[PDB]
Amino acid sequence: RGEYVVAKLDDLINWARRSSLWPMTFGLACCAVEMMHMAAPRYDMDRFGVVFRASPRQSDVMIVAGTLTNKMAPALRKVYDQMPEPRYVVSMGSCANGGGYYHYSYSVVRGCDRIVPVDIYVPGCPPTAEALLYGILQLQKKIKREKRLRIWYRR
Amino acid sequence: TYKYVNLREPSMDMKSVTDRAAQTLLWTELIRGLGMTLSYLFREPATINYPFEKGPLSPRFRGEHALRRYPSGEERCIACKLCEAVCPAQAITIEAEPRADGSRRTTRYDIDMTKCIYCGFCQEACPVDAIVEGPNFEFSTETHEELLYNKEKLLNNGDKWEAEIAANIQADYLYR
Amino acid sequence: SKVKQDMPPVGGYGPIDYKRNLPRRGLSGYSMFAVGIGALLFGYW
Amino acid sequence: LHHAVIPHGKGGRSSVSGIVATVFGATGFLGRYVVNHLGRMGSQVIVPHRCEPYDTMHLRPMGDLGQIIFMDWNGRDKDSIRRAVEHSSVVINLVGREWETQNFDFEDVFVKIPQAIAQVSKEAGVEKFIHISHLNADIKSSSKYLRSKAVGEKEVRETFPEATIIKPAEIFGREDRFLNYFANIRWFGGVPLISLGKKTVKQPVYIVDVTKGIINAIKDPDARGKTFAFVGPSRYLLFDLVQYVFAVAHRPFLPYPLPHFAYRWIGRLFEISPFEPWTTRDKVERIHTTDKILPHLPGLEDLGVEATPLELKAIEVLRRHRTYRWLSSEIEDVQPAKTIPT
Amino acid sequence: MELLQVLKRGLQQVSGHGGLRGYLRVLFRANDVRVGTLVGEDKYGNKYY
Amino acid sequence: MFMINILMLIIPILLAVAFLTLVERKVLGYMQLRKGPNVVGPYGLLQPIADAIKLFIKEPLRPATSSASMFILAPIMALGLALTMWIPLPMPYPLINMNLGVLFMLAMSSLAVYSILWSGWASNSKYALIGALRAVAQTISYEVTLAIILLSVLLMSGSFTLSTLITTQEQMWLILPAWPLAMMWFISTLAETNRAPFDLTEGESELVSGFNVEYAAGPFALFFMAEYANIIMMNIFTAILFLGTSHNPHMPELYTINFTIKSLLLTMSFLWIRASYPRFRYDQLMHLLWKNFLPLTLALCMWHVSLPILTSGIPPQT
Ligand SMILES: NC(=O)C1=CN([C@@H]2O[C@H](COP(=O)(O)OP(=O)(O)OC[C@H]3O[C@@H](n4cnc5c(N)ncnc54)[C@H](OP(=O)(O)O)[C@@H]3O)[C@@H](O)[C@H]2O)C=CC1
Ligand code: SF4
Ligand code: SF4
Ligand code: SF4
Repeated sequence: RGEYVVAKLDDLINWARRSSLWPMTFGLACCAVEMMHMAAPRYDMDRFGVVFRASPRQSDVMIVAGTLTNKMAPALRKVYDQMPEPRYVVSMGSCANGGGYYHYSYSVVRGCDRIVPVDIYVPGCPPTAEALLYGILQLQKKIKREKRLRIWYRR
Repeated sequence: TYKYVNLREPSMDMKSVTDRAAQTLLWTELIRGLGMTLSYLFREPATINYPFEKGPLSPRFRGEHALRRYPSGEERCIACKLCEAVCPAQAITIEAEPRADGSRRTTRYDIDMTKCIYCGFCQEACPVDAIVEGPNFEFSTETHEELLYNKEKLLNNGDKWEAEIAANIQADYLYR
Repeated sequence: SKVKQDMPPVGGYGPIDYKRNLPRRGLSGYSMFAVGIGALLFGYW
Repeated sequence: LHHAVIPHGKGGRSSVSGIVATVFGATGFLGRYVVNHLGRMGSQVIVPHRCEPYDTMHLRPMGDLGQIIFMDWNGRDKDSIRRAVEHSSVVINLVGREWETQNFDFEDVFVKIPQAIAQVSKEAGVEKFIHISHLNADIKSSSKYLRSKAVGEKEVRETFPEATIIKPAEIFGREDRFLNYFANIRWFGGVPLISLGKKTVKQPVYIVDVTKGIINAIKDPDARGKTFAFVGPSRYLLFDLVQYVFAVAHRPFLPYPLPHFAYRWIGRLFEISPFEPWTTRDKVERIHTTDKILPHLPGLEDLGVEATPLELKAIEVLRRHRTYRWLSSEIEDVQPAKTIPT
Repeated sequence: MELLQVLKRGLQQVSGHGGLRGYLRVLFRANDVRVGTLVGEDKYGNKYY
Repeated sequence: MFMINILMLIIPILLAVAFLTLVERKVLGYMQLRKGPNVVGPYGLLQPIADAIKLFIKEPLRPATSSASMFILAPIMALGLALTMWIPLPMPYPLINMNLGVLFMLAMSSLAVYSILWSGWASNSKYALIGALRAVAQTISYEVTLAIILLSVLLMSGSFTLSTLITTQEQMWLILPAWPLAMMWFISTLAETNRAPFDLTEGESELVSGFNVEYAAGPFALFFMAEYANIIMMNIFTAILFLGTSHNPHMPELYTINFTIKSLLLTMSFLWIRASYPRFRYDQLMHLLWKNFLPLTLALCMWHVSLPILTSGIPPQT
C-alpha cells in the first residue's frame, strides 16, 4: 500500500519539528521569570532542542507568558502573524489563560486565546519551571500525532 | 556606616606601572576570565533528567485543587461558602441546598483554574479541610474548557490523590 | 512535652565568608616581557 | 426550540443567540466567514472537519468558550453525518472543490455528498437547511462543475423541500480564487483570454455580502423553501474586469487572445498537479462562462443586504500583490472599471 | 589509579542493566545509563531507583 | 576525477558545519553548567539533522517591502563564497594550487561582505539596515590591519603561495618568531568572522537579529551555514600561518591528522571566547584597531622588512 510510505514521511517531518522547537523571545510578566528558570541549568530546555530566538520570523512557538493588556494586544497578534507556518502557541500561567488575578480589569484581555489560536494551556500562577517543561513536552506529543501527509494522500 | 567601592588611586612606582602595562599588552586579565570558564567545563552540570527525575518539593506545595472526604466517604464540604468569600480572584462558584437526608451540601462547586492565582487561601479558610491543593503540577490541557473544574472533576481529584494529600496534611497540620 | 521549633544550634552557626576574595596570580610585568622577548630572539635565530 | 434555545444578551460574543449550527466545509474560504459571523452573535457552532486539526486553529478565536465544537466526519460515512447534525436547528452545507481529486469527482462532492447531508438532516428533524449552489449552474453547460451543481440543486430540493438554496456568482475576497487568480497570472507574462474577454460578462459579489445574506436566511422564516441569486451591483466585461485588477495592483497588463480549444490544452497540462492545480480545463470554462441574469429569483436585497461595489473593496484584496513601489497607493488612484448598463 | 576506575564504572553500567540490549534500552528511552539501587516497583511496571 | 574531488570537499564541509552547531551548543552548555543537546539521538548526535530538516520544510516569506532579486541573491552569494574559500587550502594538497592563494582569499573575503550589505538593504527594515551599516563599519576596522599582518608574515615565507607556508615552518612554528602578530591576527579573525565579542552585525541583544531579522526557513539556513563555514575556514587558515604542520610525502595522512587537530582546538577557542566576554560596542571595535593595532602593526611591518636584511635571512622567491 502506498499510504505506508507517506505515513513514514510524516514521521520524519513530525520528528524534525518537535525535535527542533524554537520559541520566540517573548515574555510579558512574572511568568516570564519562570520561563528563564526553564533555561537555567537545572532544567536546561536547550537539551530538548528548545532554543530561544529573538526574531519572529525565526521562531516556531510563541509562549505567551504573562498578562495581555488591551494596549499590548495589537502587538502580540502582529508578531504571531509574522511567524511562518507551522506555528504553535503555548499559553503559560493564568493571566495568559483567562485573565487570572486581573480577569475583571478594564485594560486586560480576558485570555490570550481571544487574539491568537492556542494549542497548550499551562495552569499556575506562575506554573513551575517544571510545569512549563511538562507543557512543552506535551506540545511535542501533539506534533507527533499530526498526519498531514496521510490526510493529503486521502484527499 | 558605609564604604567606598570605586575610590582608589593606582601605585605609580615603576614596577606597579609595568605590571599594568604588561597586563594591557599581554591581555593577562582577559585570561583569568578564560580560566574561570575552563573550570566550569570540567565540573558536573546541575541539570536533572526530566521527566525521569523531578525537582524537590515540600508538603506545603500548592498544586492542583481537590475535594476531600471523611474516612466514611461522606463529603467534607458542608457548603459554608468561606472559600468563595475569600478567593482573591473570585475563581470559586458555589450553590447549595438541603440534600435528600437534609444535609447542608453543595449542588455546584466550580473552580475556574484560569482565574485562580493558586494562593491557597481557600484551604486556609475551610474549617473542615474540604478544599485543598494537591501536589500535582502536571495537568496542562489542550483546550480552555478543560481547565474549568466542576464538583465532579474536583471530587474525582480527591479520590485520585487522596493517598498523598492525607500524607502531606499529616506532615504539615501542626504548623497551621 | 517542651516547645520544639526551628532554632539555631546552641553555640550558633559557624562563620560565613562574605568579603571579596580575588587571589593574586601570575608573574610580574618584567618577567612576562622577558619570556616574550626571549621567545622572539630564539624564533628569529 | 425549548427554554435552552431562547436568545439572551445583546448579541455579543458571550450572548446566546438561540442558534445551533452545523457547518460542513467550514475550513474553506467561505466557511471562515460564516463561522465568524455565527460566533460573533453567540451561536453554538458545530464544525465537522476532514482535514488535520491544525488547519482549524484559525477558527478557535471566533467563538466564546465551549461554543465552537469540532468533529471528525467523512463525506461517504452516513453515521458521522448523523452524529454531527442530530442536535442542530440549522445545517449549512458548503462542501465543494474546484477540481477532481483521485478520490472525489464533482458528482461525489456536488451530488452524492450534499444529498447525503440533506437526507440525514431530514431524518434527524433539522428545522432549517441551507445549500450553496452556483448562479451559472445548469444542466446544459460544458463544465462538469456547473453541471453537477445543477443536479445537486435538484436533489436537495427533492430531499429537503424546505431548504434554502443560494446561488452566488463569483465571490471575491482576500482568499478568493477570482481576483487573486487573475492577479497571479502575471507570473506567465501575458494574460490569455478567450475571445480576448470581449464576449464574457461577470457580475461578482463580495464575500461578506454572501455571508450576511446567509445569516439573514437563518433568522428569516420567509426564506424557507426559496432559492436566491446573490450577485454584485455591476456587470463588467471580463476584459474590463481583468484590466481593472492589474490596474489596482499596478502591474503591467499585456492581454493576448488565445483560442478556446488551445486554452483547454493548457488547462489539461496544469491538471497533472498532485496538489491544488493552478488552473484546470473546468476552471477555464467557469471563468469565461457569462453570468446569468435571473430576474425572477430573489437576490441579496430581499434579505436586507446591500451589495458592496467591487471598487470599494477591491484594494484590500490586491494591495498584497503590488510591489513596494506602489504599496502606499490609495483607493482613489484608479478610475473605476467600465460597467454594462441594464 | 582513579583513571582506570572511571572505565570500570563505565563498563559496570553495561553489566548493571542486564547486558548490551538492556544498556541500549535505557540509553535511548531515558538518555541516562546510570545504575541505581531498585527501591521498588508499582502495579503499572514503573521501577524506582 | 575532479568533480569527484569537489564533492569530496564541499560535502564533508557541510557535515562539519552541521555538527559544529552541536559542539558549540554542548560546549557552551557545560561552561554554563548545563548539558546542551542530549535528548535528540544519543548525546545529541541527531540534533543537527532535526534542525536542518525543520528549516527547509518551513515557510520562507519575502517581505512586502523587500527587493526581490537582491533579497534572494544574498544567501546564494553568501554560501557560495563560503565554500569558495576552501578550494586553495593546502591540507596538505590544495584542490586548486593557486600561486597567489593568499591574495585570492583576501579578495573573496572582501566580496563576501556584500552578502551582508545587500541582505540588510534588500530587507527594507530598520533593524535590518542598522545591521547592514554595522558591517560597513566593521570592515573599515579590520580590513587594513588584517592585510598588513598577512604581509608581515609573508616576509618570512617568501611568496603568497599557501603551500609555501608549510615549507617555511619545516623547522619551527611561525608563532614563535611572530607571536605578537598571531595575537593581533587571532582577534582580527574574531572580528572578521563576526564573532563575539565582535558579533555586531547580528547583535541579538541590540538588533533582535541584525541584518537577517527578515530571513526565515531555508534562506536563513544558508546564512547560518555560511557563517560557520567561515569559522572553520579561518581557523584552518590560522593553523597554516602560525602552527604549520610537517608534511611527509609518503604519509600525507599524518599531516591531515595533526592539521585537523590543530584546527579543532583553534575552533574550540572561538566557542570558548564566546562564552567568556561581553560584547564590544561597534565604535569601540574601530578604535581598538586603528589606535592600538594599526600603530603596532605598522611598526612590526617595518621590523619584518628590516629583520631579514640585517640578519641575511631573506627567503627564496620560489
Ligand atoms: N467563487 C466561490 O468561491 C464560489 C463558491 N460557491 C460554493 O461555496 C461552497 C464553498 O465555498 P468555497 O470557499 O469557494 O470552497 P473552498 O474550496 O474554499 O472550501 C471547500 C470546503 O469544503 C470541504 N470539502 C471539499 N471536499 C470535501 C470532502 N470530500 N469532504 C469533506 N469536506 C470537503 C473542504 O474541507 P477541507 O478542505 O478542510 O478538506 C472545505 O472546507 C462550494 O460549494 C462552492 O461551489 C458557489 C459560488 C461561487
Ligand atoms: S499568571 Fe501569575 S505569574 Fe503569570 S503574569 Fe499572571 S500573576 Fe504573574
Ligand atoms: S488558591 Fe486562591 S485564587 Fe485559587 S481558588 Fe483558592 S482562594 Fe481562589
Ligand atoms: S470553605 Fe470548605 S466547607 Fe466551606 S464551602 Fe468551601 S470547601 Fe466547603
